[PDB]
Amino acid sequence: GDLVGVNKDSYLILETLPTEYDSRVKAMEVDERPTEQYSDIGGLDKQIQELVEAIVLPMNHKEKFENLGIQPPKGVLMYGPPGTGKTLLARACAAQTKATFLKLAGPQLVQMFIGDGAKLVRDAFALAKEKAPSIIFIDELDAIGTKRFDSEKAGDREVQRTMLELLNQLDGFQPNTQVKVIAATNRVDILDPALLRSGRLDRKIEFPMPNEEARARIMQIHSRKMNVSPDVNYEELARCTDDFNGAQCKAVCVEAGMIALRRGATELTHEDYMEGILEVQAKKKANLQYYA
Amino acid sequence: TKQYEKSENDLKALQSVGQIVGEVLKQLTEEKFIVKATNGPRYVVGCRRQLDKSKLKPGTRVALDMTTLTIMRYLPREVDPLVYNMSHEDPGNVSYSEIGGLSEQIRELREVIELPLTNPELFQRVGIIPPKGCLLYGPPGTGKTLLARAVASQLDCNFLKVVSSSIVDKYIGESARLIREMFNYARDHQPCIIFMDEIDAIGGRRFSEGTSADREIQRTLMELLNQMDGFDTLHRVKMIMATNRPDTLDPALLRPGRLDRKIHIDLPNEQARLDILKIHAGPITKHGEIDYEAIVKLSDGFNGADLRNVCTEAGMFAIRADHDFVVQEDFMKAVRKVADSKKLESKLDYKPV
Amino acid sequence: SDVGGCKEQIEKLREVVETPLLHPERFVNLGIEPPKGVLLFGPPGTGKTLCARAVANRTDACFIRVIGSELVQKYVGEGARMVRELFEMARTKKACLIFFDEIDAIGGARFDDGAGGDNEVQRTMLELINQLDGFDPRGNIKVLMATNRPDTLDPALMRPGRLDRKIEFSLPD
Ligand SMILES: Nc1ncnc2c1ncn2[C@@H]1O[C@H](COP(=O)(O)OP(=O)(O)OP(=O)(O)O)[C@@H](O)[C@H]1O
Ligand SMILES: Nc1ncnc2c1ncn2[C@@H]1O[C@H](COP(=O)(O)OP(=O)(O)OP(=O)(O)O)[C@@H](O)[C@H]1O
Ligand SMILES: Nc1ncnc2c1ncn2[C@@H]1O[C@H](COP(=O)(O)OP(=O)(O)OP(=O)(O)O)[C@@H](O)[C@H]1O
Repeated sequence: GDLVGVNKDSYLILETLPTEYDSRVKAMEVDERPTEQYSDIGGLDKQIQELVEAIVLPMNHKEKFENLGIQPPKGVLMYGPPGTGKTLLARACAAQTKATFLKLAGPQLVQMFIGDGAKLVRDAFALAKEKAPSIIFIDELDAIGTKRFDSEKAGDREVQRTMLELLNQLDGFQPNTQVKVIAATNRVDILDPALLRSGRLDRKIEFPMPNEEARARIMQIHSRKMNVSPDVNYEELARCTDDFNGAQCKAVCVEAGMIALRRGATELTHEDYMEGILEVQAKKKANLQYYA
Repeated sequence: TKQYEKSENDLKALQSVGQIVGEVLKQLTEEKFIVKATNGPRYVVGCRRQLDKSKLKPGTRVALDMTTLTIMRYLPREVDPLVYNMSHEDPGNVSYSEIGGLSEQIRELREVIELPLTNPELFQRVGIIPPKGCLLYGPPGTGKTLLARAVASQLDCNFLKVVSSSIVDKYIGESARLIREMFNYARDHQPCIIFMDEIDAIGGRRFSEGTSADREIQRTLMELLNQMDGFDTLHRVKMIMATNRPDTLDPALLRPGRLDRKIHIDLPNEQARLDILKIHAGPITKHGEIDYEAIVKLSDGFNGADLRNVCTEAGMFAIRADHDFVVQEDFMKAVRKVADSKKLESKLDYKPV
Repeated sequence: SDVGGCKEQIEKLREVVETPLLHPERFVNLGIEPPKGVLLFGPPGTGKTLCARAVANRTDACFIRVIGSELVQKYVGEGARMVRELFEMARTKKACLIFFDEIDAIGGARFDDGAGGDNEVQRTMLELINQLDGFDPRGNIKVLMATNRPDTLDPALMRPGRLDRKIEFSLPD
């Protein structure tokens, strides 16, 4: 082992101390909880039913599995253009799990020396196995999950090598059956094709553009705190939302407050809504002509 | 009450300081031993009369005094990661039957792996030298670490576990000398078996001259390749290797001698898919009606993994139906659909040879 | 007054930084929320000069200029530590601001066949957006983005969620 406590010239160990290491690698993230919850999002009830399934059923319903003889899922792929807003989904419901949760950034595994990210991930899954059950969320896997093609050289060949080491922690060793690890990627373009498995990436859900119902719903959730003059269609602007991301509905609210300021009006109005819509999308400008 | 005093008397013996390790380079005389510390400095010392001078020998791990810097006690060999290479565990045995195919590969590695151990006579009579190495590659299919894993836990004897990410070592690629020392302890516990997972990275081509990492990686590769170019008899040690793409592995590894055999996994035939589906239908409680040819007709080109995840997908979709025993109609639905989603995410499964 | 007559531009990119920073209580009253960050681009005239104006009219808390090329370095993984630790600094500097010029050099999207290529560029920019997508703060420090060409799309499809207030030049009246 290591860490055994010995005093200078004594070269004898009074006490054997644990545990492990190290600083940023030890604690990448220790999450109390983010305040948001699944009630703040809308339109995902089916895919958030799939998520709440994959994360919740090992926690409380493990007895059901042992009755049916079920192997629960581990890797669950999360993809879609923002937004979506899958990060608030995973971290919101992660705050609803009450179980141990560790955030992680994909490019963090890119390091200065050869294969530091390897011992990094091993330390991660070691503290995860210590805190079991737990949940680890990673994003931008495609940043470090591009296997390239052929030598030379993949500067991440060590990093993606550590990814294939995660596939070894999911391959040659079963114990990862506890502490489900969730992953998210904005684009599925590049992948390790071996990532398909129940212990690896299993439930894979496309996150589409929200629908006018869901768009006006979630945008109404962003504007529900602010003072709004009680005349809003949400139908008019719900149809006026075309190709919008839900995040651009947030931007519609934010702009509604912005010009709501310069107007001097104490309460938000519908002309302000359609105004901000025109503001963020679509862009500008040219001039009104030729179409009469 | 008195046992405590026994411990405290042990402390009186702990007033003796730990000695300093070292190696024996040569010996100039009986009172002049040419030694080196594991930390680098070299020394020449005499020693006491409790030694046997012939027992010393050059290249010997010894312990030295803190002042006289001379041998009192000595130990032959030590290695930290070895017992951890031996600590791998896998169930089966029976999983060696659970995997289904591939039969001729199963029996093939059983012969070239297990048979030189038990029966060197059959080989030494015909005049053929036993093959010392083999290669596995997925995921054109999959089951590499499964199959070979159940060979390690099947044949038992002595076996060594290696992940390619433990040879990183950061400074001073002496994980190379950990391959040397590791091969020496494989010569200690011989016969032994060697796993090699993800051999692409530790098999690279050094095609384009670049940076540092690639160069020292290639250096540890020179250690590997020249230790399979011996100058040594690797008959008693076995080596199993698995990687995604048999492309970047360089002609040195692709050359026989170093790597004698080449075996692959392929996408399971509907026969083997049928079988692995059978053994995956066992642990799951099912309704009285079961028809496997439905899933066999529907499921085509999956990995064995994708097939067992398809079974788990059936059951975990059936936790919504809340039924304990589940019909295979729900299995046809969820298995079929979600399986075809896996096939929409099945992009670029086509690998070299 | 060194502005060349651009008003709507200077008005929006002004109220987006001064007004929330000068009079924070105003928005807290009407809150809602002011947007995270902004974007500038167009022909060279005049880029980066209105930034100098933000320097002048800057009242109290300092702001950190960041040129585009100092992110990219050889021996990969350096610019990552860089951008991260400057974000930690800005989280120490309480309401201090950041500006980025020449972002089009480091935000080249998306990829090529191989071998890369964008992989260091990608991990640095996508890593930047990764720091941008954590819930905290984020950042109460705003940001500022000025470049030539609006491409590429990956940072431009990652901005509108967090960032906003994209304004274009204009160019002489
Ligand atoms: N369908 C939706 N329901 C609720 N909120 C949404 C929705 N779509 C967008 N948002 C909002 O958009 C904002 C921006 O989130 P964003 O889309 O950047 O997260 P994300 O895309 O999951 O993260 P990343 O960009 O790392 O993938 C969030 O604050 C979120 O509240
Ligand atoms: N022929 C098979 N029989 C039984 N299980 C299989 C078979 N092939 C694959 N699997 C399943 O695949 C999972 C991973 O084992 P395996 O050694 O195939 O990983 P791998 O080949 O390294 O995966 P990849 O090649 O995709 O990285 C195991 O849980 C195993 O149950
Ligand atoms: N509209 C304007 N108002 C005031 N000064 C201007 C204007 N247009 C150009 N100038 C002057 O012209 C000079 C050149 O413009 P500047 O170099 O600031 O743009 P730029 O830095 O080339 O833009 P970019 O950063 O996109 O390359 C500036 O010093 C500025 O004083």
